[PDB]
Amino acid sequence: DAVHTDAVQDWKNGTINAQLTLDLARARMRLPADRTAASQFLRYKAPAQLKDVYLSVLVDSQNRVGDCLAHEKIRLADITALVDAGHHAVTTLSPSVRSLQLSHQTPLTALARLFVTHETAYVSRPYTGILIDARGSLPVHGEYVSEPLSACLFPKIWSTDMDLIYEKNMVHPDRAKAWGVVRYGSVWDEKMYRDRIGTTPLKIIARGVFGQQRTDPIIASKDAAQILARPENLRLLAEGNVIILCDEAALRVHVPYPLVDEHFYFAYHDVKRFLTDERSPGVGVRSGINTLKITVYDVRFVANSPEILASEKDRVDVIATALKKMGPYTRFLIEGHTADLHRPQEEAALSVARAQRMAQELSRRGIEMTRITTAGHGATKPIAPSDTHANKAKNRRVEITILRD
Ligand SMILES: [Cl-]
Ligand SMILES: [Cl-]
Ligand SMILES: [Cl-]
Ligand SMILES: [Cl-]
Ligand SMILES: [Cl-]
Repeated sequence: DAVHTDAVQDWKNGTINAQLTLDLARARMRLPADRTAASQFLRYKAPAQLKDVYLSVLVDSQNRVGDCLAHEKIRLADITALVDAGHHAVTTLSPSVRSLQLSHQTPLTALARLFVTHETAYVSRPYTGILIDARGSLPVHGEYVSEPLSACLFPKIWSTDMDLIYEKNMVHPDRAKAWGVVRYGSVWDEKMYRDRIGTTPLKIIARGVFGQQRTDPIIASKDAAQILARPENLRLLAEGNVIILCDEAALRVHVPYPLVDEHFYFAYHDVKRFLTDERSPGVGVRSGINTLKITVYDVRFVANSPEILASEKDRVDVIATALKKMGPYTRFLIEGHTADLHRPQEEAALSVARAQRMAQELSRRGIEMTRITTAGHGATKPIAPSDTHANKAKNRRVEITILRD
């Protein structure tokens, strides 16, 4: 609490960077008398905070390292092996007075190599590499929205026919461990990336993106065909001669406050298994880097509705239980939406009413109202056209964001 962590996932340079700062004034310490005790205390605090940063790294289209831990795909000791900062000094280079700082960097390949377990790779013009331009907003496969690509340790490349073109297991494992399956780049670097993709790369535009976490570029079949056409080009996949260009927001992911530990990921795993077992219709869950969002589709009730249907009583029961599984030290943002009724005034009020009713229903199930904030967005944030019943039902929803408090 006297110790604060700032951290950035630098996908462009392939490193996770952290700065841990000790506020001496807050910790009741003074320089130079307490330099050693203060420095040792910062070194004492650093391992757990660094561990939490590393859990936040996106591994693939669905999971972060913390999720993989929860699924027992990796061991906590493999992560803590990476948080030794004894090669770094405790300095006064902090921008704040009466502060000490400890900086630590870990290559992203150190995390990636924990997931490389395969033995051998599985398997026009000749090219020296593959350059995917995945900048901008990309249509999301299987959805109506368009979103930018997120970087991760193990992206996949799909064709528009959803043939799998590139995957971790296609890479020689030694090479996967040495320099990952891709490098992410910026158009502003004005680099050839000759090291990665040589002088004559195959330049390809991303036509879409796949994944819960929007990680997998989708490329035109004609472009996929070029890759698969020659041994020379197929060897590019085996060697990992692949660059993905993306936007700057994706290239530097700032790790938000506060940091969540392994227990957040364990609790989310429980929530997911719970919802999967309850099979509550039209309830989905997704995580951000330190939030969870439960989305309840086809919510029709409002603040002035009669006592809600039995079937809805059961669903809100399931939601309430799921929310509670994330523990007592959270708060909730409940946001209502409507389908496009061509009635903006009504949509505005209705979306607020929907969120209000959800909040009231949850507070009769043990979630104190002081923990809840409500908002309504009318039809202004659609996730589908409002043409069919099914698509209108998708828009008509309440999103519950679980936040640290
Ligand atoms: Cl001081
Ligand atoms: Cl030192
Ligand atoms: Cl996915
Ligand atoms: Cl509606
Ligand atoms: Cl209106």
